Amino acid sequence: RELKTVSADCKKEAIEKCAQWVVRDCRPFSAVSGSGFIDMIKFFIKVGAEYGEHVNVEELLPSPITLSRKVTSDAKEKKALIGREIKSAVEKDGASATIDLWTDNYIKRNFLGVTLHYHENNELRDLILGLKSLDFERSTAENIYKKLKAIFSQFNVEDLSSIKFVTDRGANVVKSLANNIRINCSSHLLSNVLENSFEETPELNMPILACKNIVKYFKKANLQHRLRSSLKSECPTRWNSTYTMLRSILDNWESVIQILSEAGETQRIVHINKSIIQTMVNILDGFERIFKELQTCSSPSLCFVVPSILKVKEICSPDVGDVADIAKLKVNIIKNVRIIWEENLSIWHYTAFFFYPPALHMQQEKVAQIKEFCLSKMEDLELINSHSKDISTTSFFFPQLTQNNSREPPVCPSDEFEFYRKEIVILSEDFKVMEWWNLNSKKYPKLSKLALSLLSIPASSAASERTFSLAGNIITEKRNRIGQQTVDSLLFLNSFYKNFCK
Amino acid sequence: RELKTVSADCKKEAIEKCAQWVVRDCRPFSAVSGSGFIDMIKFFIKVGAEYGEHVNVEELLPSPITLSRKVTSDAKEKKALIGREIKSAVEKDGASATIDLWTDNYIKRNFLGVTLHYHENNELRDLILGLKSLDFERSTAENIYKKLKAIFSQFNVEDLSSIKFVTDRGANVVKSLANNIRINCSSHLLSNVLENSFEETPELNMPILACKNIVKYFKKANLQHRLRSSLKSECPTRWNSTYTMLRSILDNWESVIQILSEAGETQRIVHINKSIIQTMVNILDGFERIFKELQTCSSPSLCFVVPSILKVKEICSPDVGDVADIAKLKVNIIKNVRIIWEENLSIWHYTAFFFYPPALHMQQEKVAQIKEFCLSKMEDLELINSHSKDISTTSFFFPQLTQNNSREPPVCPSDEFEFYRKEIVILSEDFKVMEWWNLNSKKYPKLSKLALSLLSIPASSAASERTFSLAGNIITEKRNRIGQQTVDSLLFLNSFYKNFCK
Amino acid sequence: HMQSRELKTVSADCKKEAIEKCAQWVVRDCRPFSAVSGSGFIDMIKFFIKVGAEYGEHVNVEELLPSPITLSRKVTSDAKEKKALIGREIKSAVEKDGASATIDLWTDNYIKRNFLGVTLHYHENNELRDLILGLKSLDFERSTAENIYKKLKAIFSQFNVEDLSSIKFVTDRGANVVKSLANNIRINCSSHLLSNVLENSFEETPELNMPILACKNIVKYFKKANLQHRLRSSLKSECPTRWNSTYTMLRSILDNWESVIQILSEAGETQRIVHINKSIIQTMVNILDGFERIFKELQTCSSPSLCFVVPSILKVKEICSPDVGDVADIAKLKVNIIKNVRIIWEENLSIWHYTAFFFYPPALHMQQEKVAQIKEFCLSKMEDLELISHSKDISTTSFFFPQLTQNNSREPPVCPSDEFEFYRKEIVILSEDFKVMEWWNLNSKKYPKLSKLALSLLSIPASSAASERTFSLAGNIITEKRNRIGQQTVDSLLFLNSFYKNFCK
DNA sequence: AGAGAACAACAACAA
DNA sequence: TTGTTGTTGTTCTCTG
DNA sequence: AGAGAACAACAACAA
DNA sequence: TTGTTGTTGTTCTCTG
DNA sequence: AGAGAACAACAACAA
DNA sequence: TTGTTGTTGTTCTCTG
DNA sequence: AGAGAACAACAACAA
DNA sequence: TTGTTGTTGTTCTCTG
Ligand code: NA
Ligand code: NA
Ligand code: NA
Repeated sequence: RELKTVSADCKKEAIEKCAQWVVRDCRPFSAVSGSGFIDMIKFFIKVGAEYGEHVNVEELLPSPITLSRKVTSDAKEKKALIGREIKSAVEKDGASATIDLWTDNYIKRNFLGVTLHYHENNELRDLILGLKSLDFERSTAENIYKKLKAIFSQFNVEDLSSIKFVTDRGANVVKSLANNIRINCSSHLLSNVLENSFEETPELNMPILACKNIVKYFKKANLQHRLRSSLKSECPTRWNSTYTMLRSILDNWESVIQILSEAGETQRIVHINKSIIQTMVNILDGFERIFKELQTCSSPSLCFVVPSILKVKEICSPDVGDVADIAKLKVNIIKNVRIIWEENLSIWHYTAFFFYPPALHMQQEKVAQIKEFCLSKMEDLELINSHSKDISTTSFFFPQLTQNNSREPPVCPSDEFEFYRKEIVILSEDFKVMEWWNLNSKKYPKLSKLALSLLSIPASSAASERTFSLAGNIITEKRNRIGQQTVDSLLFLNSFYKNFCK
Repeated sequence: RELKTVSADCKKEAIEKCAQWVVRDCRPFSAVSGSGFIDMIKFFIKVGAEYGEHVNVEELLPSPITLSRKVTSDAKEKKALIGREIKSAVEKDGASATIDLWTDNYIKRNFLGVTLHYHENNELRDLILGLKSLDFERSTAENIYKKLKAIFSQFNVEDLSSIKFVTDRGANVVKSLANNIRINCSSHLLSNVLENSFEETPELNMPILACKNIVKYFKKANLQHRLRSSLKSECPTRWNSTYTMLRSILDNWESVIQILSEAGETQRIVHINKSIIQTMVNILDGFERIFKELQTCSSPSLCFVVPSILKVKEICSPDVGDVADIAKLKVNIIKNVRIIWEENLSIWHYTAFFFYPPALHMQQEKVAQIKEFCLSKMEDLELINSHSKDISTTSFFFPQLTQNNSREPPVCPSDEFEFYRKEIVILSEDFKVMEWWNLNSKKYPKLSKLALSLLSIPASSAASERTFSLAGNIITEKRNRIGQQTVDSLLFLNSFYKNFCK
Repeated sequence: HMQSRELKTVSADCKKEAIEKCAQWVVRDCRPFSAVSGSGFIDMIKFFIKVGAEYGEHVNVEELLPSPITLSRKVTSDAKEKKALIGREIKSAVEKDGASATIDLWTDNYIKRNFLGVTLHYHENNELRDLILGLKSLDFERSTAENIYKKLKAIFSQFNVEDLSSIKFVTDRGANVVKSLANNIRINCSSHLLSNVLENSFEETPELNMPILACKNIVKYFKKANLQHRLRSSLKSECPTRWNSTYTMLRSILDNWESVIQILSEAGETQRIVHINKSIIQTMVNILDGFERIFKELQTCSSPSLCFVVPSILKVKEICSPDVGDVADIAKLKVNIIKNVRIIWEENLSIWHYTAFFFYPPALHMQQEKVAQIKEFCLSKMEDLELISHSKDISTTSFFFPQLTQNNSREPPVCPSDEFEFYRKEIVILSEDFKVMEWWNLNSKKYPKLSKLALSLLSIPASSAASERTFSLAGNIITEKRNRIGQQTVDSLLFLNSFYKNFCK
């Protein structure tokens, strides 16, 4: 168990041999740091010791095609393996899922990505169930539901109703999930607020285009190279696109007013009211933070939506110096937050905020329906159908306090609920909604099940996107022949190893 | 940092050399396992490496008299050193202390032991301030207070009033602390209940004496040696003296009815109603658990007194088969619990129970005075006279919830109190009163100070006793010349190293 | 790795840390300051320096340092090993008719086990061996002669000694023990005898009862009245079990007399001492002071002692010489001490005793009927050990001196009688440093067959002291805390320690 | 309790 | 397999 | 004796 | 001079 | 967010 | 001191 | 060419 | 026979 440190003369040969790998094989330096590579390097030492330095490597080392093959099989195995856990989760109501469509760019195969999210032990699960080619089949509602239904079969989940689905507003997909629980991606929602808000504030158009072109120039004119940080362009498809850009100009201002002057093109930047830029950036900076909190799956997020909404509305509160132009923007963002975001929220959203100990907030009418919803929801999950030395010091002094049985029927729904409402949790820096319910699991038997249930619903389809992101790094320019089956396998295996092994 | 494992040939010589130490020096085998010996063995390796295997040991190794001298000085140093912490503690009201008188048995010097107890960080402090010879000075109230006052000066604590003293009922001592906060040792109290209860239940006398003599015989007749476990005698000065004995007979019954029969003295055991014994043992077993919980200083205890009282009263509840004799006993224990224990409790006691989350219990009149006490107590302690990425996710979404300032004046005493009362903590196996207040420190600013303040008051003078116990292992038959100054030093140093170093 | 006599000194900066680290040990672990002066500790510290140099400071001490149980285990092992090892040297000495032993029963105070201590003494080179062979339990067997013998027989097998007859056993007068040795060589403990004499004596002199008790109560008082703390030395009490009990107590009062008359007066209790005849006190401790010395001479095991028995007896009788101003009381005391010395001590010595005095160079003394018997004995003992053309043809002597008929005798040595007789003709001047042992070792040449017999007697201890001492030792192993240590471990811990003292430098 | 101590009958391991 | 070590958990001890 | 222990009051030093 | 060490010699403890 | 990758300017260390 | 390593924290990239 | 990649459908094996 | 491996040869990718 005492890990042996080797000779510096060996360590020296180690370096050389690895570098050469990276060179001869065109691998990234980070290749050696990969955790999975370490473990394999370990097994090759565990062979060298138990077989001696004269092995027939070439025979020992599997051929690519077997690796691909082990993967595809290994896939079916583990998919099958957790078939139960997932199956339980789904049925006991703690399942949440996100789906989106994506397309590679070599064969242009059209895919459906599906992610599952649930609460186990003290952790929140971030699972990729699969990336299935919709084949070359139109890409209609029906066909989506089908492949959706299909991806779940692999785990042996056949009743999809108890699943809370988080998806963007893609006409096709929303219709596919027309008969199930479907929550609107608040990320996509926010971005819609952002896009419409700007569009209806043409007053801002100029300095944006102005800025747009300060980049366009720098790129074209090949002087980006001296900024320390590049001027980031647009790429409108991305979230908080404007922000990232203005911020790039702002972050570099000095260095740029200067190079445009001495290279005599101050014509470019002089019409740009820097204050307006500075200001839009502040407004927008918060959106960036909200944009990020809503894309997290390693912690609950749905609870943060209503507060994100409160944050926008605060940011957009009219302050005193408010330049005429900014102020119009603010009123617009606000107006859109209501007619676009708020309007597309659901009961889930509100409840989830409610499940965040500092509860005082939605007193208004919301508490009412919230309860009623909670009740309806908890009833459904009620269809789960030597002496005195070695005895707990608690049990010893307060025996009437521990009592009898595994089940605790007396404390009812309405009582647990109204019990919650009495709570008073002080907000602490580190506080974690997830822990706090797992603590009060005891005091809140059936309610805590509901809470961790909502608290696991992702706040947006980020999850799905991220998948496609990933699939991308495997369906590469050179790796282009990789097959659907193979891909889904690779993706799944990688998700699994993360969610299921330490 | 990679600890080198040595040659088995060295490890072999290690053994030999150590054994010889134990033999040649008449040391206990456990001598090598002592943590303090390890650390010194480490420093002798750190010398061997940095000076080589040819050192003049004999000169290097200090003479006893310097060791004694370093100790006595080292003493004054650290005593001085924590002078502040203790001083604070005392003043900010979180100080608790226990004192008792004791006498060695070589010079027959008469001592005063003093222990301090307080709450720091997440820990509870078990401190020996000192063992001072009262000299050969009568041992009157005055002289005690004096040496008491004196022991505190060493730390520079001159105002003793804010100190909550836990002591037995020794006429002299109780008078010495006549003007301070003095709480009655509940251990001593319990034992008084036990002793008087038995005495007033002469019906039990016979089988006890019977039993007493079954030991007396076995000891005298030298057949104890074959029991597996000895028959434990009386030693009345000890707590739960009867119990430990009956239990010894009971635990061995078979093996003894048998040896008394085959060695023809069944006359001895035949008059002993075994059931009565069995029963007294059960009654008494709980007392044993209560006896132990009340002697703990590494966790709060005062909170367990009232519940210990509830436990006795439960144990003594009349059950059905109750033999006439047992039943009288039960009624007596009960009667004494009131006129001896309950009667000698104080407000502290009740409050401390109250400071144990499952609070429902003392609803009756007690809550009233408890509050009033708590208030009075808290008023006294009121005489202590890149942007938006690197900002707490809590602070970001709920800023009105974190607010402004270090101090929180709005939430007042009565509000904090009535705030507590609303709490509902479910009792869990592992639950710890100390943690729970340190958690709610936030929500309960001034109250939590009060709570951890009481929660640190030892429930009995156990602490002091234990000290004398210790002092004993230093003022040994051979070590008899050891001096007062030296002793107190040794004791203190050892307390310190425990409370102040990991 | 065998040299370099110049030893390095350390920086007073490291001397400053060893100081710290050692105190901490003593504090943290609760050991006495004297722990570090220990010889064994030192030899061990050395070995840990030798480890750090040969391995570097970053060693895994925990792994290294053996567990306590591993140590106990070794000790029981090492015991068994060395006990077997010396098995020869001992087997020898016993057979070479020059080994003696002690025996006594002792009982511990935790488990209250009942033990049998056995000490062996003999002479090898210019030294006397004082050795503990064992402390075995009688288990819980009655404690009869049969068992004592059996266990005694048994402790000896451990060294492969199966024949005990040739051993000289000195034992007290325990009803039990004397019977177990009924068929062997048993010499009575002179120390126990002396205490016997002392006790009967005082008892048969009630006259002193009063002043003694009187004194006893002055201590009793000083203790109960917490006054002890003010004299230079504490008043001492009786503890009747102890030897020369009364003396140690009287002496304490005497040495502190002033200090106490003063105290008692200023506390209106002068009623306490006023009846104590200081003169008698004085006198008694003077008589008694001698007994102390005799007592202590009788408990030595490093120098011969059996020879000093007779001289001690002579000394007591000399101290009880009626002198002139002798107070009737004291006088009566003396007469009684003498009476008992004759009927208790002298009455229980045996030939071994006499002979052993005789082997002390200044040999003049028991010229008495004693010498006739002594030779007779020495002859028998030296036998046991033997079981391991005219001008030319006529002696140069028978020609030069014919009228010297004498022939049978043989002056320069030859046989036992001659060696004995040539001993007699000696004249050794008793100088201050004279070591009877050294002298016989030198004249081993001069006296071949006699020096053996002599050194053989001279190694027999004068009393049971060694055995008592053993128990005292056993006492420090079977501590309140260290209670639970089993026979095995104890016998080992004890033996090894003795072995290491007697067989190493 | 909370301190020091030994050991029987374990269970972990190196050879 | 077989010994050697170090683990466990029980049994003492002491202050009342 | 022959074992273990601490310490007041030394006497020796290094600084 | 001054403080720090180690030295001596006395006072305890135990077996009886 | 949550994934892979390189590196400048560090700070830790062995010689 | 002087090099060699491995650390940090910033800068890219991608999915929307 | 001259580089990286995955894979359907082979052909070779060990069992 | 039967499954598991490694083989071939074709289909992609990129510089232009
Ligand atoms: Na291969
Ligand atoms: Na030294
Ligand atoms: Na070890």
